[PDB]
Amino acid sequence: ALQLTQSPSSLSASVGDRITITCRASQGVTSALAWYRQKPGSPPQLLIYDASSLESGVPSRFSGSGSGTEFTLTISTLRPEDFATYYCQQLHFYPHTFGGGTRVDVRRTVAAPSVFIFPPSDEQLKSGTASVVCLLNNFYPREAKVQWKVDNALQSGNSQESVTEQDSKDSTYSLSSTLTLSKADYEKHKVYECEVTHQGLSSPVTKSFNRGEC
Amino acid sequence: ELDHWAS
Amino acid sequence: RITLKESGPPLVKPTQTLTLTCSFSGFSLSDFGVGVGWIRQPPGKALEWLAIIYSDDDKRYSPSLNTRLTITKDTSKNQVVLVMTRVSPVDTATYFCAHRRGPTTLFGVPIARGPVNAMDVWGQGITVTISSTSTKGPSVFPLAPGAAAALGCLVKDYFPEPVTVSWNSGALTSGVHTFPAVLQSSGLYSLSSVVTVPSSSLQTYTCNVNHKPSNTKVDKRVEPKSC
Repeated sequence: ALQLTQSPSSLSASVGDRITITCRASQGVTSALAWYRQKPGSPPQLLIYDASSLESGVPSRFSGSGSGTEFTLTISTLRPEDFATYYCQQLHFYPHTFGGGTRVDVRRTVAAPSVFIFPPSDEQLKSGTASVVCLLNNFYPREAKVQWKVDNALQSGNSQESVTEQDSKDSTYSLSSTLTLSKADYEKHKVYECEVTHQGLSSPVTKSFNRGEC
Repeated sequence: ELDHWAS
Repeated sequence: RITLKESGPPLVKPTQTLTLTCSFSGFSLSDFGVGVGWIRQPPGKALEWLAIIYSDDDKRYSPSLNTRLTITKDTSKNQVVLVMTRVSPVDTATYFCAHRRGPTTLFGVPIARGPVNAMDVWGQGITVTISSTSTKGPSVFPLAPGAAAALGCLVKDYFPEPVTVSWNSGALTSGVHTFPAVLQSSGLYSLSSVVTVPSSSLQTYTCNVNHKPSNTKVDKRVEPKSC
């Protein structure tokens, strides 16, 4: 079906800035496009309907323009409540698609993550499972990539990660990634590595340990 | 197909 | 003033049928051209459109979910119901219903269609978790180690959410990061809580974990291993 691509997917800014988010459709949607702002924990809120009409009760710093395949939302003077995720929605064709969203967060200086790797506890091992956790602490911007390697084999499909919300004092994020293996598989290898790529790191940093080394 | 209010 | 609110089960098991109700006030589904739609949002993901129904009773569904969705209205009760069959874990999401305006009319004559291009009022959303899991308390394991040191606790295999974690009975707050839990393929949640301290403080560190649902409290003191 019809594709709606938002740009940028993520954007940093400060109070008082002017930002503009754009949304492009794969086929023309005339003026049937709406913009929403969604704050964490709340439902999306309508800002602009029919590509450019200002929704009632919505502050005038919000503006929408465009028609056909290209639309833009601009917030002229960013206020603290605007740090949020914005979405565009097309209503010309069924299904009524939403774009991928664009996260707007507090800009601050680039900060590389402090990385730490934790081996599984002997207590967990006795239960038959092995969790290897990797921590990326206080970094910025949000995008980071974690790659698990076991005896140099690239791992896939056996890890999960979660990211904290932007810290209200730091403006940094932290990320936890868990590699999970059976105790048996765990025992069949030695070098457990967490490889981290991030804008603040000149090149990828790797933190690792050799299993059972004592 | 088209939205309920299209055309 | 238009308001909508979603209701239904917070927990549902795979293969089961999920029935969600949207009760609203401020408009009638008999008003001209009005619509009520459903949109969902898996945790951390984008909004996904599901279906919509209008007062003249036309219905439309997401093509990807068409076979599992039924939307219906009960005009006299001011409710719209969405029934999703055969749910699976990927259906865990927050589900929202929303109002869609019909064209503006002048002396009962449609004169403006621009107002239909948006879903203008939304309900708070209802969180639905799909898991075959039964209530279960977490196993708590230690996570042990600019020149900052890190340690923590891995709160593993519990259900359902939430769990609370604090450090040193609430006295340790700076440098603490408790991550949002991930729903494992097993249907149980898992989360880590860590804390960063000056590489010298290694002071004592104990995580206090509490999963109300299963009556499971655990305090786990964590230290820099090696006996």
